[PDB]
Amino acid sequence: IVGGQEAPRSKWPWQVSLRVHGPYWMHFCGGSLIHPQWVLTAAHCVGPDVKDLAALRVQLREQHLYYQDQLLPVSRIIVHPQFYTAQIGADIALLELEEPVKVSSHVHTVTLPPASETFPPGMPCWVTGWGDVDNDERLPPPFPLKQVKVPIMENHICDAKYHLGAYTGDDVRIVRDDMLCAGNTRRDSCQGDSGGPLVCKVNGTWLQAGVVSWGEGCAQPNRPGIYTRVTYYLDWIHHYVPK
Amino acid sequence: IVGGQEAPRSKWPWQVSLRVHGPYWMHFCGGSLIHPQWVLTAAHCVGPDVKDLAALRVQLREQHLYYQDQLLPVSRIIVHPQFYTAQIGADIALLELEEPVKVSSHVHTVTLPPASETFPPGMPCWVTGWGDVDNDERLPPPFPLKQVKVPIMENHICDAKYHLGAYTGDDVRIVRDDMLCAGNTRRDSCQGDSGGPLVCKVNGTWLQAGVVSWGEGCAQPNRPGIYTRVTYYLDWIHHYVPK
Amino acid sequence: IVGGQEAPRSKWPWQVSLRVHGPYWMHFCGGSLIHPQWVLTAAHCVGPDVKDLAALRVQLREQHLYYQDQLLPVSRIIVHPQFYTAQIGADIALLELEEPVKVSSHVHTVTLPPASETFPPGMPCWVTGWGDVDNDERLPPPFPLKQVKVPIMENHICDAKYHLGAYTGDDVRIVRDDMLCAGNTRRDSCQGDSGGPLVCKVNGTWLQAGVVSWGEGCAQPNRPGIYTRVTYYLDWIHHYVPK
Amino acid sequence: IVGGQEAPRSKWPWQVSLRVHGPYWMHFCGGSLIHPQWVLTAAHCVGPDVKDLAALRVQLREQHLYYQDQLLPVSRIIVHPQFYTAQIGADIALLELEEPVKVSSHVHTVTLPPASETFPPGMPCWVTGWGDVDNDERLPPPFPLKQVKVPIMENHICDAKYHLGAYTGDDVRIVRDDMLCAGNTRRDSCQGDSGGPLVCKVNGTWLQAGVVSWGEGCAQPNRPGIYTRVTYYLDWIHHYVPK
Ligand SMILES: CC(C)(O)[C@@]1(C(=O)Nc2cccc(C(=O)N3CCC(c4cccc(CN)c4)CC3)c2)OC(C)(C)[C@@](O)(C(=O)Nc2cccc(C(=O)N3CCC(c4cccc(CN)c4)CC3)c2)O1
Ligand SMILES: CC(C)(O)[C@@]1(C(=O)Nc2cccc(C(=O)N3CCC(c4cccc(CN)c4)CC3)c2)OC(C)(C)[C@@](O)(C(=O)Nc2cccc(C(=O)N3CCC(c4cccc(CN)c4)CC3)c2)O1
Ligand SMILES: [Cl-]
Ligand SMILES: [Cl-]
Repeated sequence: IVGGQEAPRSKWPWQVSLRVHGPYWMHFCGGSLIHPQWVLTAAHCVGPDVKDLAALRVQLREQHLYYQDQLLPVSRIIVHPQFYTAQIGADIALLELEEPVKVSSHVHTVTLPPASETFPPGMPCWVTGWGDVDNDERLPPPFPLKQVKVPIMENHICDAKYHLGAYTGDDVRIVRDDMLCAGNTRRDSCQGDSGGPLVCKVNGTWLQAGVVSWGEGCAQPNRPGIYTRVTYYLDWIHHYVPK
Repeated sequence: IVGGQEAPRSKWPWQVSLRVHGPYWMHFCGGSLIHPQWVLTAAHCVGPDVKDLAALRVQLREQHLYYQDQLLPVSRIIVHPQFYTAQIGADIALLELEEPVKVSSHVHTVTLPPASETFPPGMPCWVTGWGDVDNDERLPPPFPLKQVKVPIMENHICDAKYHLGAYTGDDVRIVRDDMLCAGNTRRDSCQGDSGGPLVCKVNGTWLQAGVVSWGEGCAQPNRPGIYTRVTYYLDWIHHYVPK
Repeated sequence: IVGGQEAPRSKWPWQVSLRVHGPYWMHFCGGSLIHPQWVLTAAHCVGPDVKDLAALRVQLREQHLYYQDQLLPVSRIIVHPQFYTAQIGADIALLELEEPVKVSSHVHTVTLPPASETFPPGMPCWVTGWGDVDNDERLPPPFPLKQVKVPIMENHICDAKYHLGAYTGDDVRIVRDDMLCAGNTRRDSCQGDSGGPLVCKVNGTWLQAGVVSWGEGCAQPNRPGIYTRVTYYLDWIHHYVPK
Repeated sequence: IVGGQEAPRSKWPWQVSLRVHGPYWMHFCGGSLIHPQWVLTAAHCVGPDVKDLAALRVQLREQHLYYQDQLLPVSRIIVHPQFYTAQIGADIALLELEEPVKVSSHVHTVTLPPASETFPPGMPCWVTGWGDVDNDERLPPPFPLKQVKVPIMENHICDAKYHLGAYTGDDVRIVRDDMLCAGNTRRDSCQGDSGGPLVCKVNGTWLQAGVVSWGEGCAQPNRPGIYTRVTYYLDWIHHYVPK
């Protein structure tokens, strides 16, 4: 997370950390808990190639990475079948836990939006995670969960920005309809934040609008962050995840 | 180039090296001289973001990079306007030299195929360059130009191989129709060979079939190298380059 | 620490971590609290070149680096004046805290030996720190304090081992008389343990025998770790530190 | 070499490159030819630990590293028996070739000084090699041999400079009598230049005064380069190398 600050303990009870086996169980992506047995993340974190399940774990909300880990094994990885790269789109995946978790005030699921929600500019939206704090800069120990308020920008405005300083033809769409754009040069998600949730308050309820997917660098001029638009993928998600 | 060897000095008289200005004029990409004033290369070498022409030069065939440099400036870069990333396609660009090259036996143009030209499966083609000799292993000094023989493979077969050990649905196309596959787990192009030519000898003549574009690593199982198909872009090429 | 394990929270109440200012207060060296206002460490951690005191702090015993930091400033660095490199010797320094530490059971001073104290060969001593767990392998998050039991070895034997597989003439001393050796190919201190304490329990009391100083790598054959011998520097220590 | 420029082909016919086996025969140190079967270098290039002979080769004068290598195997490495680190001193070693080389105008030996020569300030001295061109900056391809004129400074002046900004006591000698100092903030040898020759013209004859040994960084304020003083080691050298 670039900009913003350390998140309070009481906030974002759905944030998860995905971990890959190595010298230690290292954080490589974010995720959100959307049901006690299911985590929603980005496909590019875990695909498109099939990886070994035993080498992946999940860690539910922690204020500080690594310090009191209790890692959770994963029984299935389901990746959107249209997924190949983040720029093509469909950058969405689900992890099913081997056991359901116990919800509580500090750990519980985020609500998905109804299909009709478009999340227009000036909706209040936050993004969270343990990723880099600027291009090339790692989050320092002790690795606090960070959060930042990001302005949503309409898709046609963001597509046109991505064409400024580019060779790509104006009628060749870079930002697609399954995508959502947010952030500016002071406030963006970054590497290590991928797979995490963009959430917006709507009628006093938190809704996950987006999944951190890609961008051109972090907080660069004319390059807002691009998120996978969850409304677009609800049917796919409900093929696997109960209501 | 993976699994190849050093080229004879008489061969590949069309091969070029693109150089970016820093502490030295460093090779980043290959290209092919297709007309006295024109170089064919991959769009991803020089886009999609617009770059400064002063920071770019071209070097014609050299047995060993850096030794006997005579660097040529570029008057124009033309990136295909449908290009945004290699995996979406239109990974093709033209550089216009500021001056015609005086052609000779050591330095001359390669022939573009006719629109009708089908390079049948199994046909022996060759790819050349100064790229990595394996995954994350740089070409050692003195940077000899390497060459390797790679069989062409039908798109259908190549697409299907990219689906093996992947989550992408089998109906969802990875290798697109403006692309061509060639290579295997012993013989491939690699990073720094990008933009370089895939050439086949057809009816005793050398034709350029491909431009090194991308792949999943170099020489991995079921992940042949992927080339921009030059026949697909002949009319765009000839819109700028004299016939 | 190579070949060791995580220390119990009750143990090593004198261990300290020195921190240098950058994007975070990063651990670079260990030390030992020998008096309420004084830390013993290795000169090579803070010299021979003069450094800025504002850029330096001290952290008292912590189970996991970075988590619960309460960083203490330093009023003075005193590097032994005969020090230039570790292999020549006098690798010993004092830091004077700006304030006395309020001592407790969790945080208290270690005892310096008497001048007469010979730590006989084979005696079991312990070394502690947050350094590398092998050659060029960092301590993984969450950075637990490690401990390891290392037998003391006579200088004559240690010197002779350093001569094996070396060109240095056998009459030319490598391990000097202000130094002490301990450790073997399974059990050693490593980079980032520097300045930390080698302690032995003698007649039921913990005495500091050594300061982690240098070695040829960590846990290599015939290259035991080398420590500054604290008895050699007692009078220099007591010239500054209250008895 | 920091400062100065590319050496002319006709100059420094005694310069050698030492090479270590890896992905390619990589340059790690300089040397000088002092007899057709003997090369003089620094001990820290090849010691103090015994290395495998088969993994070391020598390359006689080349204008450009790597381009026309003809590597020469080594039958013995003789390191000064007092050697342990460069700061202690005796940083001098000899390599005996398996065959004698053929001398010529482009390749021949350098003359050693008579024991009486002290090389006082304002002697004209040059140092040469293929090392870094500033702190942390590699010599760029094509790797030309560089040379730089360096001012000699008297030993007591250089020792006092090395004490400025240091904790080391004024009467503790850093620069020793077997050492020689040369260079300033514009003109110095650097990493990769070690083992190479400092030569000075005296009565129209080139004499090797020094062997590039160590320094505090390269071209840093108050830290001239330190060379092993060859006059001091003539007897040792003549135990092995004929007149
Ligand atoms: C891996 C890389 C470098 O290729 C990258 C990529 O990172 N590109 C890219 C595209 C767009 C933006 C950004 C970017 O700047 N960042 C940094 C910030 C990141 C970010 C992260 C989170 C949030 C936000 C929002 N602020 C941003 C996103 C990535 C980066 O490029 C792509 C855009 C094409 C891509 O997404 C991607 O899909 N890469 C990819 C796809 C498929 C394969 C490979 C792959 O394995 N390759 C590439 C091809 C190589 C190769 C080269 C020549 C010849 C051959 C012959 N076989 C092979 C071998 C290695 C790589 O990844
Ligand atoms: C390797 C290093 C970093 O320790 C270095 C060193 O480089 N120091 C040094 C000292 C003085 C100047 C410079 C310097 O700035 N440079 C860069 C420029 C170079 C240069 C090169 C050519 C020409 C010129 C002239 N312009 C300069 C010279 C080195 C550097 O430090 C020394 C001065 C002590 C030394 O010369 C040296 O002898 N090093 C050394 C000696 C013996 C062993 C080891 C060694 O293997 N170590 C160090 C100790 C480590 C360790 C740490 C804690 C605990 C344990 C427990 N067993 C082990 C393990 C790894 C290292 O090398
Ligand atoms: Cl086909
Ligand atoms: Cl002893």
